[PDB]
Amino acid sequence: DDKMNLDFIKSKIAAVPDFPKPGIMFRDITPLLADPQGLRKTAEAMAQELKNKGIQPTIVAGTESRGFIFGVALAEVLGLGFVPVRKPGKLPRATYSVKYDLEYGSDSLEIHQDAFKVTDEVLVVDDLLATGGTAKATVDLIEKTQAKVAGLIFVMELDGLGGREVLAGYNVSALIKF
Amino acid sequence: DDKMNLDFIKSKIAAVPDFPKPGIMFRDITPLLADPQGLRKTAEAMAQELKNKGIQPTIVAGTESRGFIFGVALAEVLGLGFVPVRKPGKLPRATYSVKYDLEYGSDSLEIHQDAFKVTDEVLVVDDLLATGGTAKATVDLIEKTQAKVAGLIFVMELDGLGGREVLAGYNVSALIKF
Ligand SMILES: [Cl-]
Ligand SMILES: [Cl-]
Ligand SMILES: [Cl-]
Ligand SMILES: [Cl-]
Ligand SMILES: [Mg+2]
Repeated sequence: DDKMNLDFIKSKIAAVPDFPKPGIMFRDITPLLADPQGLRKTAEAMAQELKNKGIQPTIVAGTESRGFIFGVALAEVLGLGFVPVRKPGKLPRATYSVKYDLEYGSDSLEIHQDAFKVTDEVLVVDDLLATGGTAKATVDLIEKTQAKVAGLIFVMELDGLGGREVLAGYNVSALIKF
Repeated sequence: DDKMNLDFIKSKIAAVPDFPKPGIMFRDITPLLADPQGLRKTAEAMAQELKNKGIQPTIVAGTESRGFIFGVALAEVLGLGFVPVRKPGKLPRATYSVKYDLEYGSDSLEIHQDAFKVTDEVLVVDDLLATGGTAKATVDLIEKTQAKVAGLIFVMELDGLGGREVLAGYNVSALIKF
């Protein structure tokens, strides 16, 4: 019933060649989302993995936009609140900001300054761990509020692309390796 | 019992002057999301309003990105899957498209062509009914599939801005009127 759930989740993630550009494999979550059980099982497998490692966050954060999807799903299952981590110009009130390099060049992520109390133990959720650059940025953002990162969890991890190594010092979990 | 829940939701939505540009009052759901019970109560109060109306959807659709957030929480509560309705170029496989007007120009939205089955009755979920443009675009996208629209539900509605009228012939629910 733990292994069976993973194989279920795997089976709803379609591999799509050559998106968004030629020479890259894309992992399409949409059949997982559309299945009445897909987000529930995903969120429950994540909660099971956090329980197994003794990670007890007080609040969840997710990046725009698939991080919103898995983050809200898991936050409901854990009974925690959710904080969106956003692209510049979307948050209305005072922000912190972190600039980071990635594939297409560079960009920024933002949170509200009051997203987190000094007391919070923040779980980052995202769909996919690759180079770990967005996750690092997200970590740097959180720490500007004096909250601490309780850990990071991903639906998927791409083998040996360096992400876990960049996030060394933070607890990192992924349900599926590709 | 249930007007307590509406009061709690209202109490967590910030009103923010001159955002994104002077003249307009931005409604900010981030304290609602942060609160451990925000999303739970928002989704339960959407479920309650649907059930008052005898509306029983088979799948939930929501627009990027705040539609993802309320859409996913509601879909979890109702035991249904979820379909993201996305900005152009995000979805990896064949899409349908609908160009919609806004203030200064047009934009568009997309869904996978295989998102809904012929048997589906889609609930559209979003944060805010203002003019109805994105809601109506979304209704047109769903109706390019074989599926039908069961209804639309919003957290908030800007009174007499014309959204309901544009959504003539579709059932529309909103928790809070501004
Ligand atoms: Cl997606
Ligand atoms: Cl995304
Ligand atoms: Cl937001
Ligand atoms: Cl948004
Ligand atoms: Mg600002």
